[PDB]
Amino acid sequence: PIVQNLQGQMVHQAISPRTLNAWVKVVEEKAFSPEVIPMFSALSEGATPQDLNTMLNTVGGHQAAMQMLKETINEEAAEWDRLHPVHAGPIAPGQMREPRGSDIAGTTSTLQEQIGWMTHNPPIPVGEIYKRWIILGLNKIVRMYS
Amino acid sequence: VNPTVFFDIAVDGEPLGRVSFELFADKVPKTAENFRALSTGEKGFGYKGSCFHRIIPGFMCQGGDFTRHNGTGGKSIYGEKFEDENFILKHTGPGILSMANAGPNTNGSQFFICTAKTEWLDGKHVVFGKVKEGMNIVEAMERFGSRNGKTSKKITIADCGQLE
Repeated sequence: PIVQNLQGQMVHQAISPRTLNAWVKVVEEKAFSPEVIPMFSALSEGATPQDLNTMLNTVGGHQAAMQMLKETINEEAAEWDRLHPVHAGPIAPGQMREPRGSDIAGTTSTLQEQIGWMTHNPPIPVGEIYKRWIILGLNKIVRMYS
Repeated sequence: VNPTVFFDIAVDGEPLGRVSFELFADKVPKTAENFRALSTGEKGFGYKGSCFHRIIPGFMCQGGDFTRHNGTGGKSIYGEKFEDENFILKHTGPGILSMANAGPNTNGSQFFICTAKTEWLDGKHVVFGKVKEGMNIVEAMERFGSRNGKTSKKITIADCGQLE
């Protein structure tokens, strides 16, 4: 997650192993029932896309469901690109390239670029946007679990 | 002796001044030929009437998106885009003319004029020329920029062609 330090700014902290474990335990007991969606959203506040993928990659089993999810995230990434055409550069010092779909999902962006977007002013909230995609994906795969 | 192109620059329709460029066709012949042909408008499309849509003071002025006018467009005389010819020339200071791109080998029509030394652009953007006369016009264009590139006035290429 991104958090504020004693001096004012937002800075990166690593995901808590206890958060991860809570998530793991919710899935073991509940599978992908509806009630997991609000759990995920609560447990992922301020998460970077790398944090979000750690949470998803800890789920054991539910392989059908996880592929469904990935396919939904992939649709949203493609639609983001369709609606945000790339603008030719050069990149000014202090600036960052504009995130693509793949970047927001963490596939092509490093943790430092993610921190870079999430802490810019004005912020490009790649964490919040990816989480939205994931939550849509969860709202689809929970059909298999009523 | 290197081809020479000129731009007459205007702001909200009123003349500002002419800027002229030497194009280093010996070092990067295809990239220089693209910019010259686009400046004369000899293949029926090019720079005349288009805008410097992104000006960042202390950095550069960027124009040449004659299709979509915001940096998402542009095309070369070789097709949608062409490869990075080489990176022999570097960003050594103000007046350097270089290709804007969206990653390696995606040169189209967009270019920038450096208003400082932009060393970290070396090996990313193809440098193909330099301002020969009228660096005061580019220094006067800077005024109308902003830190994110948005301009407070329409900076247009009122006219252009080849001097030499």
